[PDB]
Amino acid sequence: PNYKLTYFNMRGRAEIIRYIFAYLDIQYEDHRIEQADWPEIKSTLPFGKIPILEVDGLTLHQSLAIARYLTKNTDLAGNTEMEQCHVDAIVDTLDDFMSCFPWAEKKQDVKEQMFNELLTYNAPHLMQDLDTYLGGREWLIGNSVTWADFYWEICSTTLLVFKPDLLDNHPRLVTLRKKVQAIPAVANWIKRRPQTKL
Amino acid sequence: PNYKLTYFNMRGRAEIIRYIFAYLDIQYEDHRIEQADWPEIKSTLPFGKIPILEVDGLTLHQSLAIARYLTKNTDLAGNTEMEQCHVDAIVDTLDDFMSCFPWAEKKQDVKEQMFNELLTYNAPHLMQDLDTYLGGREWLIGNSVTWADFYWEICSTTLLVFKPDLLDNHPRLVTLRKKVQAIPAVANWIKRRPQTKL
Ligand SMILES: CCOC(=O)N1CCN(C(=O)Nc2sc3nc4n(c(=O)c3c2C)CC[C@H](C)CC4)CC1
Ligand SMILES: N[C@@H](CCC(=O)N[C@@H](CS)C(=O)NCC(=O)O)C(=O)O
Ligand SMILES: N[C@@H](CCC(=O)N[C@@H](CS)C(=O)NCC(=O)O)C(=O)O
Ligand SMILES: [Mg+2]
Repeated sequence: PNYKLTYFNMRGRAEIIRYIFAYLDIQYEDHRIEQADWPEIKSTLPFGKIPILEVDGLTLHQSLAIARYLTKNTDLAGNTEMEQCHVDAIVDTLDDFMSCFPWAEKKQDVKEQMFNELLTYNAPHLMQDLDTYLGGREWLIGNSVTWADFYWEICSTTLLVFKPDLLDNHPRLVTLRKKVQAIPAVANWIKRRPQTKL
Repeated sequence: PNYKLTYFNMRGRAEIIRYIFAYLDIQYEDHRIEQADWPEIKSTLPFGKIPILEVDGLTLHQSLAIARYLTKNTDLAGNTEMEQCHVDAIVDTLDDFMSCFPWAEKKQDVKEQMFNELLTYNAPHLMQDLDTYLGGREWLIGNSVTWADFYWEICSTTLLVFKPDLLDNHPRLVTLRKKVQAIPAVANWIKRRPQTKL
């Protein structure tokens, strides 16, 4: 296929797609726009949002819908229909929390206050639920890595920028991050990708 | 399979699962809890949110994860992987918008002003995008109904409570809603289901 991913120059909501392409060793065009390109770009998005992925001339949208598309019938999918449901559910639990953050808030004081409140009063309950769910298992779902593990690593990377102590009570969740980071194709992408805050 | 769905007494985030069960003629326990009963139940749940679906004693969570699990291998799925991606993406687009509303906000003037800003400024852009996406086609994806069409009818039902003029400029979106409503198994469920606001 010919693949063209359009997003900002940020990890953000495109990074899960970028991990998948790295892991599966699939070539793609990583098209990164500047704010100044936005109005022109937006005018041809189906729902006014990025990322989009063009696949042989047809446009897909929604980062997690695209991630699911790319991982079907690969080793990154759940190994059974039930596990596939659990992959989807963990991803949506993570994504729900990430969606609470006011990423585009222009009032910096207002934005910071909310970030800090979410990270102090809400994040610990999620981190605890994730730790309890993971227990002593190697990966979140099944006996091998899935794209839910990738999404945990991407989301927690973002959150650690703003709350360095996020995982001080959850060494098992740190171990999982490090395991994802050590997968050779992922490690290589992490080393070479453009360095951005988010 | 022995299915038990747990949610509040309302359509909310369980309603998609309820339509899928009705369309597929799958029997299930439609368990609706009181607010008073919730705290005790919430403590037994890995992520402390509803809906959950118990399948032969195994607990699934995340409404759309569950919906996808139920519709795989059925005629409510898209007919290619790419069309499955389109289904997933439309549903996430609608879910992102519904999730913008502060349904549980206790500060009532901040809730009110948020609702009115989303309805006045955000909703019309989304309706225009959905209308353009549908064009003159019969269903949102492919040549037959999918669960994306159900989710459109469900989401729009709640939006129309708060914004009765939502679809005044989008008759094709009204036509779609009515087509879903006319599907006999869906019609029967809509007739019979508990009458609730949300
Ligand atoms: C996978 C977990 O997600 C993240 O890590 N992301 C961090 C970066 N986040 C982010 O920066 N979001 C942005 S960056 C951004 N920039 C523009 N606006 C926006 O709506 C946004 C939004 C929603 C759109 C409108 C114009 C172009 C102003 C700035 C997305 C969440
Ligand atoms: N759930 C969607 C969210 C898409 C989204 O909101 N993207 C943001 C940038 S990360 C955007 O395009 N914002 C433009 C706007 O809100 O007007 C996804 O994962 O693709
Ligand atoms: N995206 C999730 C959202 C789940 C969710 O937040 N559910 C709410 C009610 S609609 C809940 O359980 N709230 C009560 C609580 O947090 O204790 C889904 O679709 O299942
Ligand atoms: Mg979502």
